[PDB]
Amino acid sequence: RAYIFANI
Amino acid sequence: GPHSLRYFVTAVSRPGLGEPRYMEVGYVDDTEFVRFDSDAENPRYEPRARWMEQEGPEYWERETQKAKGNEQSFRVDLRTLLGYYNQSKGGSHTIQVISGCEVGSDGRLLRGYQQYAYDGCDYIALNEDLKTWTAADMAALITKHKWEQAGEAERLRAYLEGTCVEWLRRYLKNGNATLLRTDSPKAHVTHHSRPEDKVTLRCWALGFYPADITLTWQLNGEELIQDMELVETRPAGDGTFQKWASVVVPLGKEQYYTCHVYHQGLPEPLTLRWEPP
Amino acid sequence: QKTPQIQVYSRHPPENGKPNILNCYVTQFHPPHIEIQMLKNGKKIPKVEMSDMSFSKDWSFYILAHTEFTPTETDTYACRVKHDSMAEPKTVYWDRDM
Repeated sequence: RAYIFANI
Repeated sequence: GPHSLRYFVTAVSRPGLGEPRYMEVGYVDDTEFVRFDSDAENPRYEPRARWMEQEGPEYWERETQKAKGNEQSFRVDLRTLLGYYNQSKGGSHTIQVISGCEVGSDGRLLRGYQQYAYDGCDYIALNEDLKTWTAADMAALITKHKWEQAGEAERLRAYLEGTCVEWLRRYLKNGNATLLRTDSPKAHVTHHSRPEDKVTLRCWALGFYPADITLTWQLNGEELIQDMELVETRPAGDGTFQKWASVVVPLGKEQYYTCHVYHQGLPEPLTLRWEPP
Repeated sequence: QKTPQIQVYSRHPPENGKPNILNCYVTQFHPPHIEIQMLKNGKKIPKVEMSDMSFSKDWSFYILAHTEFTPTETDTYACRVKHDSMAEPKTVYWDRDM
């Protein structure tokens, strides 16, 4: 499962 | 030995031609196993190794939406970086991410990866301590500050120590026999002319997996470094790889040179010479 | 911005008259937009497949372009690459010994 990335 | 679950992420803007293109590409130990590509009216997570087909309709449903989510996040992210770098609206730009865990055979986390890059240059990354950030410039310092005040490092740490490790274990149980596969190289030497009294001997290795391999030419004893020529290992395109290394020897002396092929699938290194029929 | 490395090679050792596969392996480039043609005797090969795009630990992109072909004694094949890092396109001819 891929991480749910944060906005930069 | 150790294993790793990594995600390769790409977001590529392309003004006045359409939405940015987004991809999530999954890797268990350098083998790609999942891919998502936003170029489609109804884009979907896909299996890229046969053993992944074991996962149920729900797994793909769940991943697909998550990626779709991620994509939208990166659409904003591209717009944001233009704001940070003060760049004009019409350029194509690229965000790249490497995200995942490396776990030992004991099941402990050896190191974690969260590496961001903007236009092929390091942007920000999580330190080995899994708690702080390294930013490559004034722009990323703004992303550092935002992730400090939302405690992003902690949320990431949790994913690395939890979801990442846990799933890498789930994946490994499904595809372990496959990933472990090993194809020994087959080697031949070829002979080619060269102006006058010199000839080229070329030592080939073909049909091997994985890609790691070492080819060396020896003369009467010691190895040939300074003059030897080789190419980057390259895919045959059927899952195997290929490579060669060659050396310019005196005409009539070919039989005095030995090629050694070193690969992990070999009971022992291969030794061969040029064989004139 | 990074200039692409090109390799043109067949999948199996070439043998005149026997079908094989010609590979164009393009690596080390950036940005990820690239145009890859394969030419036969100067003319564009119409049906060329591309692997999905990927990149490496150092951020650079790679892709494998391949086409079905039957090597002759005299046919010349090449791979041609357009990419923003280069003022002009880059052609590499297939060498069967290589």
